[PDB]
Amino acid sequence: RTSPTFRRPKTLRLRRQPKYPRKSAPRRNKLDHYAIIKFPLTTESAMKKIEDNNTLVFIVDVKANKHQIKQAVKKLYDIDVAKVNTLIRPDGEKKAYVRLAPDYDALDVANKIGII
Amino acid sequence: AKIKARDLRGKKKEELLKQLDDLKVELSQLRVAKVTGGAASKLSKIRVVRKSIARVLTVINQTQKENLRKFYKGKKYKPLDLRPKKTRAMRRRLNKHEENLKTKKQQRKERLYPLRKYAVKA
Amino acid sequence: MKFNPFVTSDRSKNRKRHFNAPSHIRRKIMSSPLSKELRQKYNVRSMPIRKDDEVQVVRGHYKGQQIGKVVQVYRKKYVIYIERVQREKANGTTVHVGIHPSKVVITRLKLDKDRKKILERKAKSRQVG
Amino acid sequence: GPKVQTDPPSVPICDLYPNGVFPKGQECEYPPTQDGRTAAWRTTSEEKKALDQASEEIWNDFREAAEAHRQVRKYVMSWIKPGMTMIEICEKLEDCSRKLIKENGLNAGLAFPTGCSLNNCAAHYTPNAGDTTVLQYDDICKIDFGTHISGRIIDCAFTVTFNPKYDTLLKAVKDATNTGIKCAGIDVRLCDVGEAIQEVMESYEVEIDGKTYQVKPIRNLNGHSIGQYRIHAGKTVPIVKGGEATRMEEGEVYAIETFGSTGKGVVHDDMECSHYMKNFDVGHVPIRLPRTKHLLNVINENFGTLAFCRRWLDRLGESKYLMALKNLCDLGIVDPYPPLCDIKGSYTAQFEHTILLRPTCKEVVSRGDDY
Amino acid sequence: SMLRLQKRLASSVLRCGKKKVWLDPNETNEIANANSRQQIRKLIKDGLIIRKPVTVHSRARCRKNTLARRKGRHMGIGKRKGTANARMPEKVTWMRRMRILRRLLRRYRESKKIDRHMYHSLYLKVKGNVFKNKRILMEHIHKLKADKARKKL
Amino acid sequence: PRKIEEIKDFLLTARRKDAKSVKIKKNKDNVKFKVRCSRYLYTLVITDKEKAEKLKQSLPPGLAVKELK
RNA sequence: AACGCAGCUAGCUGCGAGAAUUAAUGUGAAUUGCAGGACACAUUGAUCAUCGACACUU
RNA sequence: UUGAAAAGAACUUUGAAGAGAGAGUUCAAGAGGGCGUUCAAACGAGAACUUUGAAUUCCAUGUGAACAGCAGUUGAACAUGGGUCUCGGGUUCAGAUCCCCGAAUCUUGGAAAGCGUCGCGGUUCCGGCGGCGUAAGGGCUGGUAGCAGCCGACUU
Ligand SMILES: [Co+2]
Repeated sequence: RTSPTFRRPKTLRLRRQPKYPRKSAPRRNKLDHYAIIKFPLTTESAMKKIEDNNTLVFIVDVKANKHQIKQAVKKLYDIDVAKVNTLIRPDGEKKAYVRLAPDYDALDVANKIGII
Repeated sequence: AKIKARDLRGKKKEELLKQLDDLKVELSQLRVAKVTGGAASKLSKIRVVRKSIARVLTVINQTQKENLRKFYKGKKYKPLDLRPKKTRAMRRRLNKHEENLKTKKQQRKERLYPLRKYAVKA
Repeated sequence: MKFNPFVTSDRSKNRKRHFNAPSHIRRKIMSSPLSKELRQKYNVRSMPIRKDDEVQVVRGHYKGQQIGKVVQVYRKKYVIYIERVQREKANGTTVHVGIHPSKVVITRLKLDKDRKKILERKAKSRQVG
Repeated sequence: GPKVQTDPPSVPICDLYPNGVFPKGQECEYPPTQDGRTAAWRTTSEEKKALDQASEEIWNDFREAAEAHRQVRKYVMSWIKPGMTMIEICEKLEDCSRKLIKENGLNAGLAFPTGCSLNNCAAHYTPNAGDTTVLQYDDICKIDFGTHISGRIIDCAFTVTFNPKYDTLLKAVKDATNTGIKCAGIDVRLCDVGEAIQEVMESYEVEIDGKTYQVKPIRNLNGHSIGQYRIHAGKTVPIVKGGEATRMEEGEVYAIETFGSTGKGVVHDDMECSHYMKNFDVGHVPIRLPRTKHLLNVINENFGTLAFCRRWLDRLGESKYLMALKNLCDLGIVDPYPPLCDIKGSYTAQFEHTILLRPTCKEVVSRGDDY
Repeated sequence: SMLRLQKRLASSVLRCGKKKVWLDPNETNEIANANSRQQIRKLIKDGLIIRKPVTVHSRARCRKNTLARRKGRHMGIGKRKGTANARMPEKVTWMRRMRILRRLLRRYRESKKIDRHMYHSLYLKVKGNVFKNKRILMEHIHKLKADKARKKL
Repeated sequence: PRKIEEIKDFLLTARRKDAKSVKIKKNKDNVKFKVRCSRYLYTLVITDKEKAEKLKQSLPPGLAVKELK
């Protein structure tokens, strides 16, 4: 012993091998693509954003994030997305602004959805 | 035209998934019609579609639990959910076997001196 | 007199139970007497009223011997509407007048599989006694 | 010789009548009930006749429109058959009318889109694009269409049936319409006309499927008064009792409409809107948007104050216009007229005629052998 | 009939206040229709809305008085309200004198009009308040040089 | 931005794959060539008209040429 | 304790992203302020009661 | 705490309305919804007070019961809709170092943009195209008690 102090020795630690699973089955995912997007918006300030700077306006779930929103909109409508901007409205709702890629055009896509 | 639980009980797992998918897409379309001008007929369909979705999900969730009930029928250890609930105090009391055991000393007294039936004439 | 320990004769309890009853219970309360000719045929004094039964009114302003068809059974207000019992509103429009089921007599009855079974059940009870 | 019409109508009306004088209507005396006396001086030449002469030019346009309408309805009646889609029927009728009328912008054309309504539906239904509705044997159809010459409009409608069972209902509605036309007169209270129509109509009964219904009027619907370039001039003729006591006047044009229903007798809105019109009272409202101002330009340059439908806008070549139209309706410039329907399983019938009340007599311009 | 909105948009578009906007008195109905910035831009281009000129504040009177005061017209003994030190700080007067009389002495040294040894003596006397002006100093230097020349001869 | 000083260097940079377009501006006293690359904008200033016209012809094939003037 | 859920809906009441309710069993033609929609009613069922299967945000 | 039951007062007539006079239902309304600083103009039914010219309260539209210690054609009042996404230029009825374009982390940027003025089309549509312009107190440079020249505010 070259030091005047005594320190606790190191010992073998083992991993868990449970004999039964505490929960029978994994919980179902309750935030899927359909739940992400509540509906689209048709107000007077949303109709100026489609015909000028190629964007779509949506109402989404409060607990979603920009990454989840981009995947959901892509899968449902088979479109490309560049940027998402989000704000929480004063009444407690979340509004997302999505910008389409240059190849795509908002006007035809919006007509397919039924918005315009 | 009408979704009844009895019809869907014996169908295959994949077939149920497709029906759930189609119903969800119908609901999303109806929601778009609510924000714009909507026909009285269209608005009233929302409640029918919403109940149909719940009905299919009940069948899916119910079927999967009996599959797990059979798998653990004879195993000593079961998942916590699959065990009986009752009450917390009831789960702590002794089982039927333990409650009626007796010592060797008590058994001898019962054999030697059984109770009798008698009547006193008067 | 009433001798049952677990039945109440209180005025306030009976009135509360009558005004606040589930819809299935209100069907039993709304019953009407059967006509003399029908009574002999089926040996049944009374039957619960239904949407499509012929009826005659025996009390009130509209008392008569005409026969009408029931058109709507309103259980919330304990009333029924008949074909020609009606008065005119100020505009010139016509409105139906509610009649309590106890003041009408059934002349002809709707016949369905379930109704035939209720009629049979009532007939046996009397004969046993 | 005098131009004769071809089997499929194609000659314009003006060619068939080069001189200028078009066929006349059915002329009858005014109702003799005038509080105990008759004005038989109205038939003789007087200052009334002098005033009447001053309006012969106006009457000619109405007679021309009536002739075109009669020819179009005669053509339509021949080939109508079950199994065809309603879009084809509407397109054929519109093309035939467009050819016979010889439309010249706002000089001539169709006042409103043709309306074909089935069963419970009573008015204001025309198939939009993408509609797949086929006529059935057990169906009742109402065809309403109109034409105008220089702002003089004619509105008439009839009912077409196949199955014989609806005969009694059609007869009752036709009788009520005829009685209403008979009662109409100058300086007569509208309420009396409504009472007469209701009393005549209520004395009828029908049996369809073996259940016994009573023919009763539809209280919501009513007649109207016609003006130049304005289909509704602000007067309504009721078909029921209990109403205002406005009086008719000479030189006025009226449409007498009767609707019959074997149901409750009230109508609500059930389906997608298809008819739009521009508001005559409104002035200048700031639009504040690029595309809806193109919409309003097109509207002002093709239709004016006459009604239009979405099929017409599609034919003009416009697309993606729904939001602009909705904004216009919200601002109050344009007004949407939605379809009116009765309870499911009910049946309806509609007969309408346009009459001119002249200073000297009463002329039923739309009258023809057919009805 | 009320034009509150149209007098606020115009001021923003013209980058001015609401006291410099003129609205046509006889064209009120046409102006009332405008409701957006795009329409306001159209009416300014058409003459209906104009920007009024700035009010005039001329400096001509004070420029004349300054020219008179340059020759001392309004200075006097009855027109001064502050102390002499307040009007001109005596520290500034001293500082200017030192720089003027120290720059002159240096220049003479490069041109070899004076030697370093005499230069050091004059520098300390300037610090002692002996000399007041350039003229007073140069005269002393000329007088000193003459005395040295005569002594040799 | 960056300033190129020699004509040859302008050719080498333009060949680069990142280069997206060339814009030519014709001022009264000079002609400027500007190439838009990934990170920077490079400018060549030619002061004589005759040399500039020769240079324009031999611009790298496939780079979209936009004439601002 | 909080926040959500109705065709038109603030509060009270009921419920929990299956959100004024799903399944099962009794019963047996309604609910209702207005509209729409159902429903041989047993090629199985509107509505209410009960409740033992399933589900249950922070 | 209306009435047995809304059968809750159609229609005519005065007034801008609130309010009335006739009618109508009911056994009963002697039961009627808490009931057994100056001058002009405009808009408006109406101007001492609103607008123009001359001396969640935010933002639109609509109203005038109640409130704003006088009034109100007005409102922070009442009803219905909408709005918060490392530099330089655009853009809204209401948001921008956050949206769009462009550059990044003396000269290249840079005149192509911005700002003045003068014009040409157009009228709920063109957000469209051009021409010009930006008495005494001191310095500096070139060379016997120094001079040549320009300059330069203030003070006693
Ligand atoms: Co008509």
